[PDB]
Amino acid sequence: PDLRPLVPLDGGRFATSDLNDLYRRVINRNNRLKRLLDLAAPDIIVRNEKRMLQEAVDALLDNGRRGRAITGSNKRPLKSLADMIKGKQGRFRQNLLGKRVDYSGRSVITVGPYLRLHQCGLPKKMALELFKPFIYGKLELRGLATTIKAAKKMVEREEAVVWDILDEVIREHPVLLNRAPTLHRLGIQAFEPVLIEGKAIQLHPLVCAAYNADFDGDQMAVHVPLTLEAQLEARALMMSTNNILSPANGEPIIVPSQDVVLGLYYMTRDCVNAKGEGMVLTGPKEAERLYRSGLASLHARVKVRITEYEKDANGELVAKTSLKDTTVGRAILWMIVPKGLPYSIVNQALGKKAISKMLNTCYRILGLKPTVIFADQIMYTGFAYAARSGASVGIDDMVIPEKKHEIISEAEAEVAEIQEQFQSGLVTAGERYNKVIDIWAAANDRVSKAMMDNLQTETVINRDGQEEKQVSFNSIYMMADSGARGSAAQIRQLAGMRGLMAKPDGSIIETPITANFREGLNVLQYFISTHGARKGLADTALKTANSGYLTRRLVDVAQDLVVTEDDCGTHEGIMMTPVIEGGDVKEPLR
Amino acid sequence: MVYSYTEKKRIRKDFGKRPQVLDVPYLLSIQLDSFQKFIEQDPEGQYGLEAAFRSVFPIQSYSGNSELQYVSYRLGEPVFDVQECQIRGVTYSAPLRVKLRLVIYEREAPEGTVKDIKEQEVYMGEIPLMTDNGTFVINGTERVIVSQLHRSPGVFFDSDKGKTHSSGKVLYNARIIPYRGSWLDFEFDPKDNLFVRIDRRRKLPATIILRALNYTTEQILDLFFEKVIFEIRDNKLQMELVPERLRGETASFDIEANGKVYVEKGRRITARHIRQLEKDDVKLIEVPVEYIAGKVVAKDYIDESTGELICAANMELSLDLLAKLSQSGHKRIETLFTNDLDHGPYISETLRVDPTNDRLSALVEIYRMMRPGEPPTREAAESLFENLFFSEDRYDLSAVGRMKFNRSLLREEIEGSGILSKDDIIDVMKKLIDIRNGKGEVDDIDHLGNRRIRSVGEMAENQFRVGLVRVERAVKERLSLGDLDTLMPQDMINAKPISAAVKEFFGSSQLSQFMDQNNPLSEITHKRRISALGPGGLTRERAGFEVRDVHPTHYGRVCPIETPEGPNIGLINSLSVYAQTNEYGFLETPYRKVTDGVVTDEIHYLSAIEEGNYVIAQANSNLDEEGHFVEDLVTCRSKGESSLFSRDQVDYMDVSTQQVVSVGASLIPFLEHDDANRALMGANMQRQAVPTLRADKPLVGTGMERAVAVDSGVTAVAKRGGVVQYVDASRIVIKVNEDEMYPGEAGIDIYNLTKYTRSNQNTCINQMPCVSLGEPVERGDVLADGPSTDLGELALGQNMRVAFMPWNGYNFEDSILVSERVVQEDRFTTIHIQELACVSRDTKLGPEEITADIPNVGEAALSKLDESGIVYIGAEVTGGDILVGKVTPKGETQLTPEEKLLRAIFGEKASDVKDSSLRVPNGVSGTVIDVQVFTRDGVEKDKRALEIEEMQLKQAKKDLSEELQILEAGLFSRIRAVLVAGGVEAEKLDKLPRDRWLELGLTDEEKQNQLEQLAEQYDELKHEFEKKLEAKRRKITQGDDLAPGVLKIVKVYLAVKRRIQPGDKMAGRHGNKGVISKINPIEDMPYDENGTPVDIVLNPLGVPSRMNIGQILETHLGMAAKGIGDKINAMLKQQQEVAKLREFIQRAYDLGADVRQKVDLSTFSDEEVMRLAENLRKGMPIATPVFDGAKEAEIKELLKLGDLPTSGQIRLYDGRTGEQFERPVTVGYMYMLKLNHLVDDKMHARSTGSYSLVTQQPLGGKAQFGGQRFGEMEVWALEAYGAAYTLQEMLTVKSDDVNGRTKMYKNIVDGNHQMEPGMPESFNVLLKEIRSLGINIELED
Amino acid sequence: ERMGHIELASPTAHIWFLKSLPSRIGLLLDMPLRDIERVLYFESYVVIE
Amino acid sequence: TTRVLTEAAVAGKRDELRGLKENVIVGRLIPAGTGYAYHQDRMRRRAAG
Repeated sequence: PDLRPLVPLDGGRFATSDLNDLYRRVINRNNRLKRLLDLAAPDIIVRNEKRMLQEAVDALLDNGRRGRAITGSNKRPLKSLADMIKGKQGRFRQNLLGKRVDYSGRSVITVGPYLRLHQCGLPKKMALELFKPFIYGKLELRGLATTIKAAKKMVEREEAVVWDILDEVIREHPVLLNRAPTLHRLGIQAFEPVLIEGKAIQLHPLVCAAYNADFDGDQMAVHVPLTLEAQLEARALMMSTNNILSPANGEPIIVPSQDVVLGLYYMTRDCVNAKGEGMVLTGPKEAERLYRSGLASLHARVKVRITEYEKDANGELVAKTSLKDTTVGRAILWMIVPKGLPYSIVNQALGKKAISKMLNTCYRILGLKPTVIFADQIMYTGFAYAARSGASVGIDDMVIPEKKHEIISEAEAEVAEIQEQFQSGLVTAGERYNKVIDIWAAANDRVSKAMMDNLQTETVINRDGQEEKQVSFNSIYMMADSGARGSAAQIRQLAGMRGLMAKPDGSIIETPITANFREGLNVLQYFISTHGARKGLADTALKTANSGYLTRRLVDVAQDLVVTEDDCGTHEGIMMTPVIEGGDVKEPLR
Repeated sequence: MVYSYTEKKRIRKDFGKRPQVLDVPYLLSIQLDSFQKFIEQDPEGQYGLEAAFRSVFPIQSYSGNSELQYVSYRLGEPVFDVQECQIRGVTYSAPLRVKLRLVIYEREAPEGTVKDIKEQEVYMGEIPLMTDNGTFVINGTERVIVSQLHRSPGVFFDSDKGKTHSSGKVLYNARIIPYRGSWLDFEFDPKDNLFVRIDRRRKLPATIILRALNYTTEQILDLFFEKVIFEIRDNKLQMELVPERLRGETASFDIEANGKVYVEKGRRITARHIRQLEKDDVKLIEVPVEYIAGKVVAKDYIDESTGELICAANMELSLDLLAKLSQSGHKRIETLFTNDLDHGPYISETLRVDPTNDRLSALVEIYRMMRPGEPPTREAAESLFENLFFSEDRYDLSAVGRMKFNRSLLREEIEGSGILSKDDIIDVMKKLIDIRNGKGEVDDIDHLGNRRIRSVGEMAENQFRVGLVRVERAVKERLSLGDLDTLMPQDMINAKPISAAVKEFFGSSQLSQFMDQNNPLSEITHKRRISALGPGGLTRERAGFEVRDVHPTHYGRVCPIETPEGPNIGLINSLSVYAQTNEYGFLETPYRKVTDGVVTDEIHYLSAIEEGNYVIAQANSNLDEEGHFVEDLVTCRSKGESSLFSRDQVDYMDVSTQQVVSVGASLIPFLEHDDANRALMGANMQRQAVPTLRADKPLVGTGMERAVAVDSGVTAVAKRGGVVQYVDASRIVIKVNEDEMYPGEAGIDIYNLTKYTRSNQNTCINQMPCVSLGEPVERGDVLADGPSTDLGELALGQNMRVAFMPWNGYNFEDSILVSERVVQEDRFTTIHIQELACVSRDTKLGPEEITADIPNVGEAALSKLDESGIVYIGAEVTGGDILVGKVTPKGETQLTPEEKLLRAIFGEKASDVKDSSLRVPNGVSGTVIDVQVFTRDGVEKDKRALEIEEMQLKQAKKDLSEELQILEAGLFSRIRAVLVAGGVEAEKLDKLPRDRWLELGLTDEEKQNQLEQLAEQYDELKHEFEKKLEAKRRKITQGDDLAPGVLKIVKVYLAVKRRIQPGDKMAGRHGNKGVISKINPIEDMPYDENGTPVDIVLNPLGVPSRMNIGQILETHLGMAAKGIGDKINAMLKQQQEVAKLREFIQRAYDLGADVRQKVDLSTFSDEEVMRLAENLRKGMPIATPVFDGAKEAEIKELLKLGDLPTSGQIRLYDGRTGEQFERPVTVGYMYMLKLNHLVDDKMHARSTGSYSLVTQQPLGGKAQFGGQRFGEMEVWALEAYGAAYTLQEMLTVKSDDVNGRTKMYKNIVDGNHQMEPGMPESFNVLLKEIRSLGINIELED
Repeated sequence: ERMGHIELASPTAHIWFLKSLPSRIGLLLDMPLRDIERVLYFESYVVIE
Repeated sequence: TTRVLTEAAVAGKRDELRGLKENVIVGRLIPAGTGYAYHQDRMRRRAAG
C-alpha cells in the first residue's frame, strides 16, 4: 500500500486510481464468484463470471492489449503494471540517472568579458544556499556555531561573517556546468566559481561555442561536487583547461569567431600610410606612440628590431634579432606572442583561419599552459581593440553598383527576346524555361561580380602616385573577408539582386527576385520569399527529434565497447588509401 | 481638414503615397456576430436557438395522443454585471425560459384534442453571456474560445499516390465527410478494384452496396457501362461501328467500311481512316470471330426454348458458347466496349469477386462487418443500413455539405436533403472512374476553398442540441409512461443535464482558454487566432508536413507570418486586416472592381474559388487620376501565376498593402527590410510585452496603433457626450448636449476607471484620465488611458537611445548593456499583483474561526494583524509573515489533570485549536493593496466585514445621488420659472422651497394645479430614488453561496514592484532580443560632442547575419524625430513668437512627396498651437505604412532639416578614456519593450528539501521549492567523461537513498567527505512491482 | 516492502505470454493462437483427451 | 521491456552486471575510467574469491 498512496484530492475522498480500482474490481468479482461457487450455480452463469474474472485479471495486467477499461469521467484508460514499466512513463524511464537533483536548477546565462577561462561567475544568490551544509560545518569548526539551530538562525540572518566564511569555503572548490541540450561529451565543463552580486552566471565567451549558446533567453544548471574524488575528477577531467581539441575530428574546440577576429584584423592593417609611416623603433615603443600621438595602427613601412626565439636546439630555444618592417598592430601584439613562435608567421592579414592555426601551432609546439594564457591575452586584446575600433555600420556602408540597372535592362531584353521567339513557335515551353533560368543565373553571377568589384580593393588614396587602389574600409567588407561574420552569399542578398528563391514544392518560378533589402522589397517578392524560411524552420523543428532519436539508438547499440586490451598482436588490418574519384582527390592520405 | 478633437492634440506624420480608400473595420466583428446571431430571435428558423429547437422539438408519445410544443423562448436578464461577476468570481451567464404547450387528445378521435397545457413556461439553465469585448466571465475569470478551421463537409477526390503506393503506381480514391454521421470512403486497389470502406474499417467490395441498394447486375451494367448492339444474324457477324465514338485501336484483318476496304489489315487506325469511316455511312460490317471471345456479355440471357441462365452476366463470350447461344437464345446480343486505352471496367473484375449476388446476401455482409456477432434476422440488417446513411435524424450533415456536393458535381441546384441517395453514389463512382481513366484535376486539401472555419455560435448550437436530444429522450419516455395525467409541464423537463453540458463545453475545452491579458494587442490578436485542432480538424500536432505549408490562397485571408515557432508551427494563424467570413464557413476578401482600365471604388468580397477565375492587379502599381494606369503592362495574378498583363485584361484591384498582413505584423515598420523569420519572432514576442509605469508614445508608427487601442476596449471612449463636468482619478462624468439628448433621462454619463487590478497574467491594469476639465468632447473620443496606451495610441515600450558598437565584449552576441539613468528614470519598471485566498473548512470537531488568538506566537507578528486577524490595508510584508489568523478546533480530551492544570494556569486556549493561519510563501516580499472576504448566508459573524460593504454603499449612494440632484435642479429651476410673473420674487424660492408657499395661487387655476402636478412629480421621483437605493443595497448585502465544505472565503491582493536588473530578457521589434548583463554607470559610456551619452550599447554584428535593415531605418528616423523634438523644445525654452513656430511645424509637416494634405493656421486656432507643440515637444510622431513607407532620400532631407548629417554617423568620445573614436558610429533611439520573461521568476535553487512518498525523490519543477531533474543523455556524456564516483554520488547521495542522505549530511557537517553508497529505494520499488506480477526475481550473492 | 496475495480459486492464464509476438502457449502446445484465445473465453470447448 | 521480460523469465537467465547499464541501474562504479581499475581489482578478487 505504501507504493500506492491514497493521494487525497479534496481531502474528503482519496480516490485511489489506476492502482486499486482494478484491484477492487477483481477482489469483489472473485469474492462473488467464490461465494457463488459454493451454491452450485448453473454452468452458464458461473462460466460467465469466470470469463469476466479472466478479463478483469488481463486488464489488470495489460489493459491496452484486450478490452478497454477507463477511469471515472475520463476516456483515458488506466495505468496498469506494464504501463508503469515500459513506454515513456515506466520505470525504465527517468531512473537511469533521470532522477531529480538536490543541488541544481535554473540559472541564467550572461557574458564573462573578464574572468578568464578557468573560472565561472557564480552570483552570491546561487551561493549561501547550495553550500549550506559546508557553511554549517565550517561555522561549527570555527566555533562560531555551537549548535545547529544557531548556525541556521545566523545563516537565515545572512551575517557578514557568513559571507566571509562562504568566500573562504568557495575559494578552493571546483564546480561544473551543463547545457541541457548537448550532442557531445563536451556539453559539460567545470570551472572555478566566483561570487558576483547578481542573478545570472557569466560564461566565458570562448566556451560558449562548445556550449552552443548564443546569449539569448537561455537557462543553465549547476552541479556541485561533494566527495574529494568527485572534485579531483572535476579538475582533471571536467575542466575546461584540459578540453581544448575536439574529440570527434581533432580540431581545437576553443576558437574565437566574434569581435575578437575583426579587432585583430583591424589592428593589423594599413590604408596607405598612417601618421608616422617611416618611423623606425624597437617595438615596445609602438604602444607608447600609438596611445599618445604621432602614430596610428594603420601605419605602414615601419621597421623594428624583433628578437625571435626559436626552439631549434633539442628542447631548447635560442633568440634571434631581426629588423623586418611591419605595421603597428603586429608589433604591439608581438609582446603578447610567447617566445617559441616566430614572427614571420604572424606577419600577414591575420584572419580567423590564421588565428586558428596560431592556436593549433602554439599548442603543438609550446604546450598547454602557454597556449592557454596566450589565447587569454589574445581575447583580451581583441575586446580592447574592438572597443577601440568602433566599427560602425550605416546605410552608406554597402554600395549598390550603378551597372545593376543596365544589367537588369539587358536581362529583361533577353527575356523579351526569348518570349518573342517562343511565340514564334520555334521554342517549346521547357526549352524556353531552361533558357530563362540560365539567363537569370548568368545575370546573377555578373551582378555578384560587379558588387564584389565595387566592394573589393578599389579605393584610391592620395600619394605621390595619387593612384593607390588599396583595400576599402567597408565594415561589412572587413567582417566578410576576415570571416568573423558574414559571407558572400549573405552580402549578395544585401547590396545587389536577391536571386531566385523560387521553390513552392520542387519547381522554380521563371521570374527571380530583383531587389535588395537596402531599397526595400515588393509585396509579391516578400510574399514569395517566406516559403523557404518556413520550410527551413519546419525542417529544423522536425529533424531535431529525429537526430535525438538517432543519437539515442547509436549510444544504446554502441555502449558495450571499452578499452580492456593493450595489444592484439595481430598482423591483420586494413589497407588505407586516399579517396581519388571524380575530378580530383577529395582528401589526401594526410 | 481633419478635426479629430481627441487627436488634434498630437498628430502623427504619415508617409503613405497611396490614398486610403476603405477604412479599417471593427476588426472584432467575427467574435461578436456569431454570438449575436446565435442568441438572436430570427423570424425564420435558420440557425441559433430557433433552428436548434425546430430540429427535434416536437415530442409525441408512443401512440399516446400527446404532444409537446413551444411558442417562443425568452432570455432572462443577467443578475449581475461584468464587474459584479468579476468581483464575486461568478460566471456571467443569461437565464433562459421558453413558453411550452402540452396537448392531449382523447381516444377514438382523429387528431381530436381535449385539453391544452399551453399556459406554463419552464426554465432551462443559464447561457454564458458574452461581453462587450468578445469575452466571457466564466467563474469570474476571462477566457477566449478560438475559432476552429477544418475541411468543409463534402466529397474529396484525393489521389493518395506516390511513395505511399510502394508499387510505382498512382491511386485514386474518393472521400465524403458528412458534418455528422459515419464516414463512407472508397479506395482503389492496385489491381484496378474499387473497395468500400466505412470509418477506416475493413474494406468491402465496391458493388456490394449497389446490390444492397436493390440493384440487379443488369441494371448496374447497363447504367455504368455502354452496350453495343452486336447484331450478328445468319452468321454474318456484322458489327455496328462508329469511328468517332470509338477509335485508336488497331485493326487486325477483315475490315471494311461500306463496301470497299477502308482500313487495311495489319495497319494502324489513322484519323484519316476515322474521318472517312465517319463521313462514309458505315452499317453493320462482318468481322472476324475471335472478336466475340474477348468481349464480355452485357446481360444474363436465356435460350428461346428454355430459360436457363446460359450466357450469364459478367461472362466473356466463348466459341462453343457462341454457336449454341446463337441457335437457342438469339442473334443480336448486348455486349461491352472495354476501351482500355481510354477506359477500364474496374467493376466487372470486382463483380465476379463478390461472393453475394442477392440483396439479402449482400445485406447480411454489411451487418456482419459492422457487428462481428449476432447475425441479423432480415430486420436488424435492413434497419441498421437505412439508419446508417438514409436516416434524416441520424446523418443530417448540413446544407453547406449539400452545396459542396452539388458544386463538386456541377449541379445548378444547391438545396438538398441531409440524407444520401443512390444516384448520388452512382455518379460519385462514375466520376471516380472518369478521373482514374483521366478526366480532370484532383482536389486540394490545403486549398482554402476546401476548408472552412467554425465560430462559437455553431459549436454552442451543436452542444445545445446534443444536450437537448438526451433530455427529449427522457421526455418521450415519461410521455409514454403514465400519460393519463394533467400535471404541470415539468414531468421530465430537467435543466441540470443541459446546463452541465454547456458549462463543460464552455468551462473545460481545448479551444476554450484564458487570453493573455498582458498586452491589449496580445488580447486582440488572441481573439483573432485560428486553429485546426480540437474536436475535429487535426487530432494532434503530428502527421503533417505540407498541411502547415503556406498555400498560395492565403494571400489576403490570413497572415503568412504570424504563427508560433513551437511544434504547433503552421497550425495557428491570424486573420488579415480586412478578412471577412463567408456566409457559411469560409473567408471573403474585398477587392476594387476594375472596369475597362479604370478602377471602380466599389468593393467586392471574393473566396478562394472566385479569386482563381478573374484577374486581380497588385497594389504596387501606378494609378492615373481618372483611374487609369501609367503603364499598360502590370503584374497580376490569375491562377496563382503572377505576370504582367495589359490594362484591358485586369478584372479587379487590391484594397491596401495591409490586406495580406495581420494586425500584429502591421505594427512593425519597414517589414520589406527585414527577414520573414525575424518578423515572425518579433511579432510572436511582441505579445509577450508588459506595460510599465509611464507608457511612452512610439515615435515611429504604422497608424493602426490608434485603431488597435480604440477597438481593444481596454480604455474609455466617449459615447454621445457633449462636455465634461467633473473629472476624478477614477470617476469621469460628461454632460451630453441637448442635440444628442433624448428626453426622459437626466443627461449625464458617468464612467468609472479600472485602478490597479490583477490580470490573468497577474499583471496590473490601471486606466489613466486624459482630459483636464470642462472640455467639449465628441462622440467616439477616447477618455482614459489604460496600460501600455497613450492618447488613444497603443504605447508599449520606450524610445531609448542606442548605438551599434562592440563595447569590450559586453555585446558579444546577444548581451545588452543598460544605463544607470534608465534605472534612475525607472523605465521598464514593472508592477505585479499576487492573489492569496483562504477558506474556513468547517470540520466535524467544530467550526474554524478567525479571531487572531493564535497561541505559540509573539505579539510582534500580531502587531500588523487587525482585530479579526487580517492585516491593515497598505501594510508591507516580507518573508513568511502571517496574513490571516485562522485556527482549527481540536477534539476534546478527558479531565486530563495536566491539561486541566494548564488551563487553570494559562487557559483561553486549552489546546482546543491549532495554528492554521495564512502566511507568505518564503522568498516573497511586497505590500497589500486590498483584501476581500466572502461569507455564505446563514453565518453572520462579520467582525469587520461591514467596512467593505459600507464603502460599496457609499460609492453607490454617491454616484446615484448625482443624477437625482441634477433632475431636482432642473425641476426647481422650472418651479422658480413658474413663480416668475406670479408676483413671487426668486428670493423666497432661494430662501426655502416651502413648496413655493404651497400653491399660493399665482394663477389660482393653473399655477396651483401645475404646482401640484410638479409636487407629485417630485414625490414620485423621491420614491423612485428610495426604491432604487433600497434595491441596490439589497443587491449589495444579499450575501453569496460557497462550496458546502467551505464556510467563508477571504482573499488578499498584493503589490510587487520589480526593477530592471541583469538577467532580464530584453528585445526589440525586429526579431532582435537580448539579455541584460551589466548595469553600466553613465560616466563609462561614450558621449557625443555635446556631452549627451548614449543609453544602450548594442552589438552591430547581429544585422548582417539576420537581415535587420529595419533596425537601421528605425535609428535614422529616431534621429529625425529626436532632432525635431529637441529643436521645438529649445524654441519653447526661448519663449519665441507663435508665428515662427507655427510656420516651422507646418514646414515640418508639409514636406515630402504627396502623401496627405493637412495645414495648420486654418483648422487649429492659436490656443491649440502651444498645447499641440507641448504634446510633440520631445519628438516627432511619424507613421509609416506597411509597404508604403518613407524612402532613404526622404529620411535624408528629414535629417537635413534636423541639422543632422545625412550619413547618420557621428563621432563619439570614450566615457572611460575620454578619447575620440575613429569610424563615426550611427546612433539610434529604439522603441524597446520589456518582456514577461523576468529573472526574478526564473530565480530558483535548492540544497535539500522534502521528497516524494513514492520513489523518495525530490519534488521537481519549483513546486514548493523543487529541485532540477537529471537526464539519461547527461549521464551518457558523463560516462564518456567516465567519472564513475560522481555518478555514484548522483545515484546515492542526492537520490532516494534515505539512509545515505542523512549520513552524507552529517559527514559534511563533520567534514568527512566520505561517500556511503547504500542502494536506491527506486530499485526496491521496481523489485516490488515486478514481484507484484507473477514473476520470480531475487538478488543473489 | 511487504506483499499481499489472493487465492483466486478459478484458474487464470498470463496475458504477457501467448499474446506477444511469439505465442508461448501456442509454441508449447503446437496450438493455433486463435483457438487458444477462443477457449480462453469459455466458447471453444476444446477436447482434453 | 514486456517481450524482453517474458523471454528472460522463460529462459531463466542472469545478468552478472557486466554491462555498464547494469552498473548504472544498480548504482555502482562502472568498469571504465576511474572505476575501471576498481572493477579490475574486483574481478581479480572474484576470480580468487
